[PDB]
Amino acid sequence: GVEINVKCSGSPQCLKPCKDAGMRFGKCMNRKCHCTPK
Repeated sequence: GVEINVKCSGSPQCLKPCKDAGMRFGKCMNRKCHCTPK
């Protein structure tokens, strides 16, 4: 987690694998899924 390189296309597509990964909420930033850690 903590900014994974997957290259997003929007914040709802980041959400789905970042929340399965183990992070909290999702939020794309600079074409990269950034997420909030614990």
